[PDB]
Amino acid sequence: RMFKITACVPSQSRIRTQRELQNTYFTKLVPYDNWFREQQRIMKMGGKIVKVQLATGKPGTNTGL
Amino acid sequence: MRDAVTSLIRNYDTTGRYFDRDAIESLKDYFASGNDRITVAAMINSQSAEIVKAAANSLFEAVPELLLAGGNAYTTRRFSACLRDMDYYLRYGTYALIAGDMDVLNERVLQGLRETYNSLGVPIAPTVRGIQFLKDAIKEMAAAAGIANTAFIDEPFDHMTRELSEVDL
Amino acid sequence: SVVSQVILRADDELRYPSSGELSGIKNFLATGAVRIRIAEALADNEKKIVDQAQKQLFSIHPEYRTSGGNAATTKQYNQCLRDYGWYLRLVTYGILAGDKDPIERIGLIGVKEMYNALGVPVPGMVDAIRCLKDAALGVLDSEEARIAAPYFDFITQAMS
Amino acid sequence: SIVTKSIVNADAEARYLSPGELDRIKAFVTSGESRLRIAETLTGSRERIIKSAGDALFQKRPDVVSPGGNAYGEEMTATCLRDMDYYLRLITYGVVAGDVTPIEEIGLVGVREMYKSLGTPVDAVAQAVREMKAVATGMMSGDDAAEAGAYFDYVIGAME
Amino acid sequence: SIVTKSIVNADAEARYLSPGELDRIKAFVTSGESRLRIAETLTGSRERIIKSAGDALFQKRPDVVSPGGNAYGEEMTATCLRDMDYYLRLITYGVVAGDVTPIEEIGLVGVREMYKSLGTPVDAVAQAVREMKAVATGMMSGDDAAEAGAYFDYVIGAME
Amino acid sequence: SIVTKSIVNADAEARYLSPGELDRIKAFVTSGESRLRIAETLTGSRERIIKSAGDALFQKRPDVVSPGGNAYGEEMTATCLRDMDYYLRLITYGVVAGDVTPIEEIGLVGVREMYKSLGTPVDAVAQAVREMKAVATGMMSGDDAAEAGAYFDYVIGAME
Amino acid sequence: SIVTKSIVNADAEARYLSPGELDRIKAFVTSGESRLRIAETLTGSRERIIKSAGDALFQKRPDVVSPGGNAYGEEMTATCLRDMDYYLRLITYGVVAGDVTPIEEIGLVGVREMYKSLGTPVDAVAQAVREMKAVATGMMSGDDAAEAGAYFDYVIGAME
Amino acid sequence: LKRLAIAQAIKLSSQLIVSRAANRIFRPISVSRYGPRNMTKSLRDMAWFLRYTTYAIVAGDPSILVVNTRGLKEVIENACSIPATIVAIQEMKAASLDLFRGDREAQETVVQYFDVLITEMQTQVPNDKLRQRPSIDAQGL
Amino acid sequence: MQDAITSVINSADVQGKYLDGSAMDKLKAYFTTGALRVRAASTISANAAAIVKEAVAKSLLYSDVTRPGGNMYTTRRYAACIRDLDYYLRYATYAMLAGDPSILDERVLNGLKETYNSLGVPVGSTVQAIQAMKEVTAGLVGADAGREMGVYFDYICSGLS
Amino acid sequence: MQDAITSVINSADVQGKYLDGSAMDKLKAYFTTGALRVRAASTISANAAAIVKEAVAKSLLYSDVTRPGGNMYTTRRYAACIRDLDYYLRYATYAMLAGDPSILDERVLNGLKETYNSLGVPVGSTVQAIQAMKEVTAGLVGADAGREMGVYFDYICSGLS
Amino acid sequence: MQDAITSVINSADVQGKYLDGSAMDKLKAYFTTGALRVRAASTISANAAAIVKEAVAKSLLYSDVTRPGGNMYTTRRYAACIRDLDYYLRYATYAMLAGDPSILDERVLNGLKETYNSLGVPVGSTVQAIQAMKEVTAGLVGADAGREMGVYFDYICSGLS
Ligand SMILES: *[C@H](C)[C@H]1/C(=C/c2[nH]c(/C=C3N=C(/C=C4\NC(=O)C(CC)=C4C)C(C)=C\3CCC(=O)O)c(CCC(=O)O)c2C)NC(=O)[C@@H]1C
Ligand SMILES: CCC1=C(C)/C(=C/C2=NC(=C\c3[nH]c(/C=C4\NC(=O)[C@H](C)[C@H]4CC)c(C)c3CCC(=O)O)/C(CCC(=O)O)=C2C)NC1=O
Ligand SMILES: CCC1=C(C)/C(=C/C2=NC(=C\c3[nH]c(/C=C4\NC(=O)[C@H](C)[C@H]4CC)c(C)c3CCC(=O)O)/C(CCC(=O)O)=C2C)NC1=O
Ligand SMILES: CCC1=C(C)/C(=C/C2=NC(=C\c3[nH]c(/C=C4\NC(=O)[C@H](C)[C@H]4CC)c(C)c3CCC(=O)O)/C(CCC(=O)O)=C2C)NC1=O
Ligand SMILES: CCC1=C(C)/C(=C/C2=NC(=C\c3[nH]c(/C=C4\NC(=O)[C@H](C)[C@H]4CC)c(C)c3CCC(=O)O)/C(CCC(=O)O)=C2C)NC1=O
Ligand SMILES: CCC1=C(C)/C(=C/C2=NC(=C\c3[nH]c(/C=C4\NC(=O)[C@H](C)[C@H]4CC)c(C)c3CCC(=O)O)/C(CCC(=O)O)=C2C)NC1=O
Ligand SMILES: CCC1=C(C)/C(=C/C2=NC(=C\c3[nH]c(/C=C4\NC(=O)[C@H](C)[C@H]4CC)c(C)c3CCC(=O)O)/C(CCC(=O)O)=C2C)NC1=O
Ligand SMILES: CCC1=C(C)/C(=C/C2=NC(=C\c3[nH]c(/C=C4\NC(=O)[C@H](C)[C@H]4CC)c(C)c3CCC(=O)O)/C(CCC(=O)O)=C2C)NC1=O
Ligand SMILES: CCC1=C(C)/C(=C/C2=NC(=C\c3[nH]c(/C=C4\NC(=O)[C@H](C)[C@H]4CC)c(C)c3CCC(=O)O)/C(CCC(=O)O)=C2C)NC1=O
Repeated sequence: RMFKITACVPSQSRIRTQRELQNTYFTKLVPYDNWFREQQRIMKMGGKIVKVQLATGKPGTNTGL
Repeated sequence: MRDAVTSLIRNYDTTGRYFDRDAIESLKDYFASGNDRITVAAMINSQSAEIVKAAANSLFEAVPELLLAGGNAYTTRRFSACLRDMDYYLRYGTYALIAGDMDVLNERVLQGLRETYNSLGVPIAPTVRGIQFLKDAIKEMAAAAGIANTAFIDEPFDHMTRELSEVDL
Repeated sequence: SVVSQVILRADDELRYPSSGELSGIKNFLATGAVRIRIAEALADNEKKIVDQAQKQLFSIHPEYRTSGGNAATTKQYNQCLRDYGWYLRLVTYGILAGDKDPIERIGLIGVKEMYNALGVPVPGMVDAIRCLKDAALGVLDSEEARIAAPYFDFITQAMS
Repeated sequence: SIVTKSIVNADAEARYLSPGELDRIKAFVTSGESRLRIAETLTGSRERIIKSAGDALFQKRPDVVSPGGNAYGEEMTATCLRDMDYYLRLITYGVVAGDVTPIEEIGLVGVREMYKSLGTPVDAVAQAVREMKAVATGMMSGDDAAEAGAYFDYVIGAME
Repeated sequence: SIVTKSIVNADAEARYLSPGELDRIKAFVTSGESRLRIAETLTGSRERIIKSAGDALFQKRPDVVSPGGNAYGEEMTATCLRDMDYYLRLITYGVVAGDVTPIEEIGLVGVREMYKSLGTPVDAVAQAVREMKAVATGMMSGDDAAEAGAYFDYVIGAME
Repeated sequence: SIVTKSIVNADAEARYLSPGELDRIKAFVTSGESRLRIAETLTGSRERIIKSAGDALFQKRPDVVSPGGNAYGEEMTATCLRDMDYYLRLITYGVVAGDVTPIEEIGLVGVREMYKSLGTPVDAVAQAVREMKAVATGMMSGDDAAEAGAYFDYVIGAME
Repeated sequence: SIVTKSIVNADAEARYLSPGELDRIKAFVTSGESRLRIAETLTGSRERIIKSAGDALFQKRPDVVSPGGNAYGEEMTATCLRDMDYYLRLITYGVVAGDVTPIEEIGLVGVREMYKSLGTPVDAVAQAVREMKAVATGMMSGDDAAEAGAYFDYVIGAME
Repeated sequence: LKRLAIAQAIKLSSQLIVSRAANRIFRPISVSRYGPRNMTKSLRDMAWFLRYTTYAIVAGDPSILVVNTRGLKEVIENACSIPATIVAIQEMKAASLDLFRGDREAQETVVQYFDVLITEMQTQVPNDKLRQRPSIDAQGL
Repeated sequence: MQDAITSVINSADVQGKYLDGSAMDKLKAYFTTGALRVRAASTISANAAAIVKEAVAKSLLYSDVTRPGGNMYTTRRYAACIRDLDYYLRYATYAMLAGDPSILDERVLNGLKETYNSLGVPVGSTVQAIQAMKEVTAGLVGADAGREMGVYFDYICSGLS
Repeated sequence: MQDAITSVINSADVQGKYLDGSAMDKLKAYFTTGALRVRAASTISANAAAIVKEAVAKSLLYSDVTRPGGNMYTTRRYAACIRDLDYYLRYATYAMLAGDPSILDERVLNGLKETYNSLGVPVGSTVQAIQAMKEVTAGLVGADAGREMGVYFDYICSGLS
Repeated sequence: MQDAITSVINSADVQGKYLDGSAMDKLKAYFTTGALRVRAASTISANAAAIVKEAVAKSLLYSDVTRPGGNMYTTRRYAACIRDLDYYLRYATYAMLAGDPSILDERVLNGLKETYNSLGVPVGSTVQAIQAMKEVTAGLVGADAGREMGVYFDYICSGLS
């Protein structure tokens, strides 16, 4: 199962560390098992989550993921 | 990391005994001199970038080769690296001044400093003389500011240059 | 603030705030009223505080007023005064949160990038904040000066 | 402790101690006398605390001393009172240090794994620390009982 | 199942099914008839399995039915036998599927968190599945008892 | 082999062997006798397999033995039959082990890089293993030819 | 091209173009006239290059035109000369662009997979580009033949 | 070889370039109340700018100039007058173009590297990269 | 993420003004309620698992959602439900300590509706579970601390609905 | 991702019921067809590259798409086309072995239409290529194994269209 | 990412044709303008920070956006604004060197509008800042090099708006 999420994560640490730029506002397929820590981490960095959509899940099943 | 309190706690924990008379007296001895450490730390937090620069110029007046040709504080890249190193020494000296124990200096400064310095070609000797130029500057500045006792100021820089020290005796 | 730092650190390690952190929160929230009083006293007298600090800064450095400096024309000079006023406002903000958090978040993360994007040197700003420090310390008593002073010294630290 | 936690929290952030953290360390340094008084109160009367708390625990949870429970028999009840003595000692350490990093960093990290490997119900251990808290806060003044009950509260919270 | 596990294990490796995995699927396909016979044996006599296993469990662990335990009372004992019925149903699913991914993927992942939130001793649940295994392998032939006891063994192993 | 693959696949997953994997290992353990019979069939008649397969290959692909090809001359044709002997030996290893990890882990990983560095057409090597498969499955019974042709099939598939 | 490669190589490094890369682009900009002359030399005489190179290839490798080979028959030989025309066109593109990223990025990435799916010997294609290189460097002056033979060299090197 | 020719020309005549700088400098002309301690440092730095100009000219990249005289300004701003150093480096550029000539190709290389010097003497300082860490046990640097 | 102090400072800074008397009065209100906030946070940290399991025992147990077909059926779904309720109680404690619900819509209510709608999680049943959690913790910490917990619990239920 | 067995178990579990006679009959049907599925999977694993290259030789070769301007023109595009067809044959083999097309819409047909529409890949030409692949493999493995391959090939073509 | 040469080659390759006279004339035009492109790129690499700070001094300084409430208010926002303007000047230099704006919509204008709309960045003020940057660099490098810089600056402003 996978979530086709779309989020925008500003860093708020690039000014101190002076690193080069990664493009934010990504659209990615997250696996279901670690989508939790990923959503929590996007909330840790302070970024807004635009769209969460279950991609491959067929929701409501008990086995077969 | 350990302050003096967690040092006494780990000391009493490994035998499984409660605090006696003497443990309460040593904890009172840390808690009584706590305010003195905290005004010394605030007075250092006043002039940290000034004290680091003054200790650096006194060290370069002591050993004059490092500004000159073959020295290791040669270019401005090396000069700025040396002044940032002295800022590190003053920062963790302040941390050990507040903690009252040398475990922060052992875990975060002195463990494997000699490896980096011997590898990079950074000398260990004027590093130590600069650490105690910082110590002498801090000591006279805090003795000027009404503080009677300076043994706790004496503690961490003397430890840091007993550890980077080469034992030849 | 203090409670923001306690909440964010407890939010990292996925736990409730412990008893020592909450007791530090209590110790700040008990003496918040003295902080409210000293931020009142700093908001009152700010014109004369910025004024004497400006006078002592251009005692220490007449270089900026004179030809080739940043205080040459009175538009830039008015912004020198306005920078002083904004920094005193940020000092009262840093006092009232009980910590360095809003003053660093609003005015200290990247002062070097801004004042190199402009033309005024940062050691001049170090001397300027120290002038603001002894100016604002002449207007409060010691019971409040011990709370006022080290925020000025933290600005001095993050400048350099 | 408080000083360790402040030093580490400024240490990861690559900054010095903020002045709010510094008056936190200062307030803990001033309150150390009351902390040492609570520690002497908890240390000097440990016999009655452990005895009365074991009595009230086995009154409250009699199945762990009944045949079939963990603490059944002479030496098993002695080991049970020894575990309660360990936790009261860690309570005294956390009272002195001003934070729960002695208690957590010694006797609360793998407490579930250890007491699951021994076959011990952890809720009955939480009841043991609850009865220890009742006897201990029945032994002190009001603010002293609150300050000790904060650490007792942390131990029972870290059980479940 | 076996086919799901082989497909996924070849799927991560970016390869097709190896011939050894293919004769594994073939042998499971041939042994499906005996698997269905074990499933009918477990399905048709579920009443006596649940009844006798509950009787032997409450004989073995009487404290959970005594006042103070979890399964005390009429509806609590009915819910206890219902949980045993759930686990026997998952045993039948794992017998048919040829692997424990039905049992694990339905009723064994957060079993410790659930039974800790309910207040249930998990060792007594392991004893319940042990008595279910005793009654079930007392009901079949030798190789059938071994093949069913493999999945019963997995459930009791995943408890502790 | 099968046991290595099952152990590793349970090993990454931090779990024991599932019962379906265990009856997979059990079925491979029972079929090892037929695997050893196929291995003796392939081992004892290696001379005729290599000879007839080389004959049919050079009949099918005559350009590699014509002047200009790789296997032109006495010693080059001897090295060609030696490479075919190597691949028949790896076929015997994969027949015994029950999986293609001997064949892949010895003589199929960098086969394209090696035969490109030697200047060899890899399609003609696939034809060599095809003729070896024809002679070998012409030498056995039906299910034995299918079980050996699975590994021959894997070698020709791993060529292209 | 050269400008694309320099821009990308400075682009990953988060820096501007170094002055050495800038005089590289400048030297390529000045040598573009000779590059365009080599391109007109290769473009205007493509008929004789493709014809003579196909003649010398089928003289050198007659088995691919013999019955049994890939390019056997009228339309198959026409497709063979068309593939040679494609590669000469990519040679002209790489001559103009000053680098092999047109040649590689159009007709050299999956060339082994494509010619394996078609059933084509890739060594005979390398011989086709070798004969094209012989006819083309027989058609120019010395430094022009070296500069075109660099890209012909890259194509034959990327074949094997 | 042209870069070596202009580097050898600069090395062979560095003394008169530094002497021309000396009576250009000592934006008021400097008072020479500096004393010997500031004066020997000043003479060493007016050498040293030319040294890393010559190293940059031979090396082919001005990075050896950049990574040194970028943060140089606030090291020497408490010391001395910074526009005096600016017109000093500009004058040494004029002394290089005084010294040799070309058909506007080697002069262009020399004014390129000297322009990198005058650009980096105004970049006053960048703040250092802070490795702040999220872990407690880690240290920030 | 901002408490009452940081929001007051942000309002006075977006104004560009100094801290006037209304801001002083707001900060005095927070500095009077802070000790009650601290004691309620300690009491809630005491009984996290008890409040969560009493909320499930009040609302979700013995209903259809723990039966077959429900979204709380399996042990994985039960463990994830206990995890979600522990999250709601923990972040309600954080918003009670800060005195501002900015952490709730920053870090709970951000993509929670779309996550629950993609998974098939019933929003009404989890709103009833959060309401029972609020009722239990308001029985735990008293009237006014229960009210200042229930305002953020109602914030979570309003953003979820 | 679920085979016929896991889907039957999931239906009986979402019911909450035991395995009745209809589920037993469905599993008996799968356990009768499984040996044919195994042998067809081995025969398809034998001739992956041959089936792919015969599908291109039937449909895509000598048409406009391999000429200049076509989307199968360059060697990179040809290699990616062979890769895509190998994916379709491999996942059709997996769905044949499982007896359920859940892997196809989980792992092939998930974002395939939007990927092909963003790249400019012709969907009709690749549907004809998959149909020729189906025709070749149904000529390879026989009538009924070719039919049970073609049901998942038609599933891929229907989800692609 | 393609320059004028790679785009000409891509057009002639998508045709499948050889390089005819129009492609030769386009490449001759690029090979005549390339030395001017090189010298303008060196002159722009000379004065990156000066062009950026003169663009802020022309447009964004002493307006409302550097005052409280503006999006360029804090030092973090000022540093990020200088970073964004340095990005625009650097990529305009790259597109000037390539002679093709494909890098601009590949690597600047890709998600820039949605990023700026999510952050709250004013697009008109940054368009005016890029226009002042264009005016300053066209004063720096001359008429025609300033024009061939301003075509890509106008490309960035058009894709941003
Ligand atoms: C200055 C007075 C002396 C001096 C210093 C010098 N140091 C370096 C390089 C490094 N120094 C360190 C030091 C530390 N890292 C730590 O984490 C701590 C504890 C907090 C210390 C003390 C490290 C890691 C480096 C490597 C650079 C890096 O940080 O990545 C240099 C540069 C050496 C060079 O030539 O590159 C210099 C000049 N040298 C002296 O002469 C003085 C005695
Ligand atoms: C909220 C934190 C914060 C501050 C304070 C800030 C200041 C700031 N100071 C500026 C200019 C300036 N700042 C100064 C300040 C000084 N010159 C000196 O000699 C002294 C050392 C010093 C103070 C007395 C001067 C002279 C200018 C005008 C520079 C110019 O000519 O552009 C500008 C550009 C134009 C303007 O908006 O005024 C900003 C944005 N920006 C911020 O985000
Ligand atoms: C300082 C941190 C710390 C703790 C907590 C600790 C516990 C600890 N408890 C033990 C046993 C025990 N602890 C108990 C305690 C209890 N059983 C009950 O029913 C009661 C609820 C409860 C006490 C009130 C019992 C019964 C045993 C014996 C277990 C056995 O014999 O199997 C043992 C094994 C024997 C030993 O070496 O003492 C350890 C190590 N050790 C530590 O270093
Ligand atoms: C298919 C996987 C699966 C399992 C295992 C499951 C268990 C489960 N067991 C429950 C209760 C229970 N289960 C037990 C069972 C026991 N207590 C004992 O003492 C015995 C050792 C043991 C059984 C032999 C008891 C007593 C309760 C009631 C708990 C309570 O009322 O607080 C409940 C809450 C009420 C309900 O909705 O049924 C669930 C969801 N649900 C599932 O979907
Ligand atoms: C620009 C990059 C590029 C290349 C290289 C390319 C090759 C290419 N070569 C093909 C056929 C072919 N190419 C050859 C060529 C050869 N066989 C031989 O024996 C000779 C060694 C060799 C040529 C000298 C032959 C015989 C075929 C027909 C294959 C067949 O009919 O099965 C086809 C299939 C039919 C078509 O649409 O043209 C393609 C796509 N396409 C491209 O876009
Ligand atoms: C290769 C390029 C390069 C240069 C030039 C360089 C200079 C440099 N000049 C320094 C100091 C100094 N430089 C000067 C003087 C001057 N400075 C000038 O550029 C003027 C010519 C002159 C004043 C008119 C003085 C007086 C000091 C001592 C500053 C102090 O007391 O800290 C220092 C600090 C160490 C020292 O005392 O020498 C460095 C590293 N580093 C480099 O990497
Ligand atoms: C910190 C802010 C935050 C929250 C709240 C959060 C929730 C969240 N809850 C989830 C699942 C879940 N949440 C529930 C909860 C419920 N379903 C019910 O039937 C009940 C009504 C209700 C509980 C009271 C269940 C059952 C799942 C599992 C869904 C599944 O496994 O299919 C998931 C799916 C991924 C995973 O389980 O680990 C997320 C991301 N994530 C976050 O970052
Ligand atoms: C496992 C499930 C799965 C599939 C199927 C899949 C397909 C897929 N096919 C792609 C490209 C492609 N697919 C094709 C295929 C075709 N174009 C044609 O003209 C023909 C009609 C057809 C082949 C029969 C081509 C030519 C490309 C390359 C597009 C390009 O390079 O511009 C790409 C673009 C990225 C890349 O090549 O590596 C993806 C992701 N990805 C997946 O994860
Ligand atoms: C290389 C292509 C590329 C660009 C251009 C890019 C821009 C970009 N600009 C950003 C922020 C920003 N951009 C600006 C810029 C402006 N706001 C104003 O008021 C002015 C009108 C304007 C400057 C002229 C500001 C102030 C922020 C910070 C927003 C914030 O911190 O809240 C962010 C947010 C994350 C971060 O700061 O580090 C990104 C990703 N990223 C890229 O990958």
